[PDB]
Amino acid sequence: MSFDINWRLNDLIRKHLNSYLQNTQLPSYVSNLRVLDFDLGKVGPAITLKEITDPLDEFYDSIREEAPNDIQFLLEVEYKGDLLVTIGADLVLNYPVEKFMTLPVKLSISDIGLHSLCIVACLSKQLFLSFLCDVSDPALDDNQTVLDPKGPILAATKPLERISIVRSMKIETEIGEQYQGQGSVLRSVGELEQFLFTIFKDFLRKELAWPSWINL
Repeated sequence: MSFDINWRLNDLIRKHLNSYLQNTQLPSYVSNLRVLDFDLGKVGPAITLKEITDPLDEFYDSIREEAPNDIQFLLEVEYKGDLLVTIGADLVLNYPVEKFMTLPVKLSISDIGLHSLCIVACLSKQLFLSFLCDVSDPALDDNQTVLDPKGPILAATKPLERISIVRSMKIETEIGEQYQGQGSVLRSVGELEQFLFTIFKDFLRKELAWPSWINL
């Protein structure tokens, strides 16, 4: 019973991600970060229902502070969809001098691979969405439920020992003709690509990964 899903949101994600970026301290090699475009795409995840339970008490606890009869789905989610983020960056070349040059440059984050247990909780009628952990996370080996609150995943006491939710991700960069020869530029671009990779994964973890969640 592994029955699919396919599908303003894009603009909301764009402005939020933009805020995140504008609130990030930048290395010497990048002057400016901005989201040129965000696109969730046309292709969605393969969804398998794993279990269905009462919502986690942590949700109720959250509501009781600021924000009965309700429901929660434990889902296995397998994503190899067509999400695309296009980010504008001002690459700073420091090879000769400091701030020798600035190249407007555009990076493309694409081809996101994901295979993870998430949860979707209806609590009348706020909606909670959170990615718990990757499918092949070692904390699932001893063959016990994820929804165990005293268990490793939900307790979130050892974030280091968690497998990354994002399995794969592709970053490309568009630079000028003129710079494809110079190794210094290529190196700076590499550094920027790595930095943006870690930044984006960080953002996703802070927005979607348990104990964080998307609240509606």
